[PDB]
Amino acid sequence: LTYFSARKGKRKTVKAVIDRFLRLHCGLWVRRKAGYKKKLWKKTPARKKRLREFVFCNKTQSKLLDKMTTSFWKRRNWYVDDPYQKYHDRTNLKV
Amino acid sequence: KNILVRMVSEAGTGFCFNTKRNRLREKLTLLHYDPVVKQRVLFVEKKKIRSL
Amino acid sequence: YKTKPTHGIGKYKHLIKAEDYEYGVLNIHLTAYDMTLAESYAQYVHNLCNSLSIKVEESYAMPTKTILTTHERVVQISGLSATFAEIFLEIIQSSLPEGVRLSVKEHT
Amino acid sequence: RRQGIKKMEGHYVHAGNIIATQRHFRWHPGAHVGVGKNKCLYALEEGIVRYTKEVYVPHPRNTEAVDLITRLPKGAVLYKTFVHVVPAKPEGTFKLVAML
Amino acid sequence: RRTPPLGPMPNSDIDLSNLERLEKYRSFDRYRRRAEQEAQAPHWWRTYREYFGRTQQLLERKQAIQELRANVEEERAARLRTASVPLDAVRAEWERTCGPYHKQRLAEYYGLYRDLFHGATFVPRVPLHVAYAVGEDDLMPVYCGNEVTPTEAAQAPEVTYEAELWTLLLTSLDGHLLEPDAEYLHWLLTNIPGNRVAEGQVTCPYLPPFPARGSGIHRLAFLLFKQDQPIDFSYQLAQRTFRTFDFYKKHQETMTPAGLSFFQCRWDDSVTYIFHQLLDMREPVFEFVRPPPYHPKQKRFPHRQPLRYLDRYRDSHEPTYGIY
Amino acid sequence: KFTRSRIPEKVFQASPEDHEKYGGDPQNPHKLHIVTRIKSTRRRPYWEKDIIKMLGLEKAHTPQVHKNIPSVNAKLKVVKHLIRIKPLKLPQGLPAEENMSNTCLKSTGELVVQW
Amino acid sequence: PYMTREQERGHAAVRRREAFEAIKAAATSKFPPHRFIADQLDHLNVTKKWS
RNA sequence: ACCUCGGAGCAGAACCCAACCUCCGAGCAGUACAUGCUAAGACUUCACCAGUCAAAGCGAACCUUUGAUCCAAUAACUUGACCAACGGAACAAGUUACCCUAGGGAAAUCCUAUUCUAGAGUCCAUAUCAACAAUAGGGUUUACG
RNA sequence: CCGAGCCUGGUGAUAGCUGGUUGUCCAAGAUAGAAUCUUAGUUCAACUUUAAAUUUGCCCACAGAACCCAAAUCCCCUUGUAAAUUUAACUGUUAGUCCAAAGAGGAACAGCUCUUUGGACACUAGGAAAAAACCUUGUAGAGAGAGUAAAAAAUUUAACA
RNA sequence: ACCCCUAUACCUUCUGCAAUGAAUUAACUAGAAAUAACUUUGCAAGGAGAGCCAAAGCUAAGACCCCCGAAACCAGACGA
Ligand SMILES: [Mg+2]
Ligand SMILES: [Mg+2]
Ligand SMILES: [Mg+2]
Ligand SMILES: [Mg+2]
Ligand SMILES: [Mg+2]
Ligand SMILES: [Mg+2]
Ligand SMILES: [Mg+2]
Ligand SMILES: [Mg+2]
Ligand SMILES: [Mg+2]
Ligand SMILES: [Mg+2]
Ligand SMILES: [Mg+2]
Ligand SMILES: [Mg+2]
Repeated sequence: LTYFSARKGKRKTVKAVIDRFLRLHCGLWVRRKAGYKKKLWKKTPARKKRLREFVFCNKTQSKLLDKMTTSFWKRRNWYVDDPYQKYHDRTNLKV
Repeated sequence: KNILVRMVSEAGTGFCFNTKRNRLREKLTLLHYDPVVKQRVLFVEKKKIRSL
Repeated sequence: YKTKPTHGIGKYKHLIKAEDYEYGVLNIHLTAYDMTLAESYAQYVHNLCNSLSIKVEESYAMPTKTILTTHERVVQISGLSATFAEIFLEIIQSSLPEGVRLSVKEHT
Repeated sequence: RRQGIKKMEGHYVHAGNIIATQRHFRWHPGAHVGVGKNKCLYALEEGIVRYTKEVYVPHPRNTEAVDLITRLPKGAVLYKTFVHVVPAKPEGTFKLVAML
Repeated sequence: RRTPPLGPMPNSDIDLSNLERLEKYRSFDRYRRRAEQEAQAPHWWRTYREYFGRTQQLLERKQAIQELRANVEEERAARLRTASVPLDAVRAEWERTCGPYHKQRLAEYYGLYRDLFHGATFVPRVPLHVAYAVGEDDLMPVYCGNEVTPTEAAQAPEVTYEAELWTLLLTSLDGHLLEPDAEYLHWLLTNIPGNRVAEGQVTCPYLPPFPARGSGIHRLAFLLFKQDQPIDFSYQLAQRTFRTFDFYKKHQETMTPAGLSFFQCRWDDSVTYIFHQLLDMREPVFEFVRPPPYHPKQKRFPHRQPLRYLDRYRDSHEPTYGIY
Repeated sequence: KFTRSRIPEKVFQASPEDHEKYGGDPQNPHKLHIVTRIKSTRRRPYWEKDIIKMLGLEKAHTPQVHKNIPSVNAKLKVVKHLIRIKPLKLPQGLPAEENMSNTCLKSTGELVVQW
Repeated sequence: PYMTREQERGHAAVRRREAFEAIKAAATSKFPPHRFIADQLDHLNVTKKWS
């Protein structure tokens, strides 16, 4: 990515990441499963159910996405009826 | 070979689902569960989606 | 498991066989005027064989021949002892009901 | 393929845990052990996993096994390895909710 | 390496080269019977059980059978598969002949022996009969393992038994509310003269069954003891609680159990009446509470898990806002 | 392949000739081993190296006292080609608290409470 | 062997538990050391002279 | 010729593995049209992607071989070709001794001589030569269409 | 100095390639799977380092793991032990060499090509003549003390009743 | 002093010794920085000298990302 832009000197965001991943504020990244819309007629119902799910990313995947986005995408957003408002925070987590 | 076809509900709903039928075989009419109506209803073949 | 004392506790194929003067293969041919009589005598001889523990392989029949028709039956037998063959044959002789032709012919 | 036993004898197992993955029926489901479509053995209860050898009585509809068992000598008994889950916790307890 | 078997391997005794000369299982049912026999038989390997465990009378019977067979009507009905059997007569005859053994089986299955005498068993020689009069016209019986509501058991039951003294006792093996092992006595007649029961010594007055709501199903036992010579004995739970074990230890020299009849009681409105009117206390309500579902330790990064993973560990479903 | 070696149990069944030769009574066996490492763990498998570390025999020729119990003996059996085992002999019994600081391990294997 | 495998079972369990308790205590007692005003102020002595 | 996947050899006893390699077949077919929806807990081709199993619950009835993203089309549900070099450049082959640069590197199957004597040697082995084998000595070749 | 002149500029072109990369001292520190227009590279994993939190971790005695029809391995009460897991941050190494062993590459003894188990080398010292891979042995300094480890090749034959 | 005994130059690249570089001296000649973290201050449900972040955070500082080298390509000049 661009660590220092030529016009502002700022770090840039890889917009391919924004078009694909949702960041929960605690540091979790949510994504869709690859192929979840592809050739559903030849997939078993269990496979389709697995593919239709919103899925968390690895620690290293999350670290990569954090590096590839800027701090703007990592802020608290108080959207009106955000479906992920409850998921934006972790509860009863030990280490 | 077989072709993937779009069985469209005869219950008036926009619900359609995809099946496979032989090209040489006659157009399909089949009982299937309608989620919107919550009842088994007839479905008719509308158009050929592809040729597999 | 191989190292355990219970090794081979589940083997079964050794219990399945899928494939001292004694006779060979014996064919008993029963030609009869009556289908019912021929069938009844075939049943009787088969019951005698499987009660005397005789290895019976086949109970088929020849095609009908017309020159009225005579029905033909075959009984396959293997395994005979010295006195056992005598008793078996004499019982057959004394139990032949009416006008039937026996045979002790061999294969081929 | 990475198949085989996932939980050996004595291992604590939670409901739903896959006990063994297999291509044939090397291990058979015992008590509180279910079978998936692919013959995988999973635990139906929470408890300890035990492996035993038990007499095998195939389902009558299993024509091949019935033929095998009818072609068998009069004294023989088939044996198979079975996997059981010995449940640990009780189904529940009765608790005083209210002194009306 | 190969460790030799620690005993006779199965299918080894019959392992012979004369397979063709060996009679086979022509049928599935004979193999099933043999397999059940083998399963019952003990083994040196690990098994599922390890973990989840007069002459004149004979002559009369033969003659009676001969007469019944000779009766042509009986043969015609049997061959026409239309004959029937007198259930009441069969019941009485079974009670006399081998009913006590079946009742001992029932008691062992219901755990009455293990819970009352710490495993010490006996046989109910006396075909006792108990029945709680419902209304006036009929009376619900108490067999070995019956099901009777506390409404029907509100008043003391009529007892009949063809015998000659007797001590009759009623316990609730599992109705206790404080101590798991103890049990409540409901009514106890002692020194019964022969068959008549109204003359019995009412040491502890009659109590109806009181199984708490949602507390399951309780088993109540009528015990009957043959008595050689009378002995002087001795609405509060502390005095209704007692253990049949040491109670019968204190009287086993002259008392011997010869009758049993037990039944199952559920909750009923009569139990509310019992708890309030005469026990004079708030009735306890119990609920069957299953253990909380197991979840693995929550991870910081629930890789490949669905979004529901976070819900599996959150406690409150209502939105929270922290410092804001 | 090279693997762990399973020593047959008959190897560790002493004979009366062995009893006479080495002077140990099978009845009333000795309580404690004195084990010294006398061979390098280099060019030995990692499991032997690990057992040596567990037993605390990293320094050669440095006696270490261990219990004569089946688990310790199993580890010692794993590394028996690298060590010398001699019974600990207590002619005056185990030392008392008074003379705990006046003991000495004689080369014969005897812990003497005078030194 | 002096003891059998059944006799030795659990005979050292108490000591092993106490030793691991000590290990856990050492592992969980890790924390930054104290800081003292005396240590901060003693640095002023780098310019201590003779009057 | 192959490149992906699956089954068998190929690994004797958890897994993993003999890559390269050998054989076979699949880019599906049949069936059903709840062969739905949801959901504890798990497995996993050693990463990820992806791929599996599944209790409980709800609802109907009463399963046995592959391909991502973007992009297109569809009101949408969903669908599509290419990606088969099958983790896939959207679309590009031959050739350079006219070349340049940056670097790197340099057992079987053959022959010779002894041994057994087969035997030639006029007959006769051992005057001479010599077969198959053995012994030595020298050289060539390899698991790969 | 022409298979395409020269100069200047873009230009500090680009280089997965070569070469180089400068005080002292201590410490931890090893071969390893996947994908890749990829095998002279990289990314993930594994390993590695630091910091942190917590509680178990390794070894393992039984018991246990299939029919078709060997050596061992897995799993864990003890026990010996003191580590392990998790959290945060992170580079670098990673398509090696040799030795012992078991196998495959056509029912191929050796040679090669691979797979697996283990060791060693890239790390000290002693020895085997010299000596990366064999044997002995390692945790660091000084001593004009001592006990040892491995460590020395063997062989000299033809009478005959 | 030598004679005695011990001792297979250095760097870099190879799995490891062969290969690379070095006449020698002096001078010059090569690790530049963010996303987070961590540490130490300040203040604290608030921090910050507008903007930004905040479910103990925020602000500030400290620590960390080399040098030389092609054949080339293009533009504009200069050259018979
Ligand atoms: Mg395969
Ligand atoms: Mg996996
Ligand atoms: Mg490709
Ligand atoms: Mg590819
Ligand atoms: Mg030319
Ligand atoms: Mg020129
Ligand atoms: Mg450059
Ligand atoms: Mg070091
Ligand atoms: Mg590609
Ligand atoms: Mg490269
Ligand atoms: Mg030079
Ligand atoms: Mg001119």
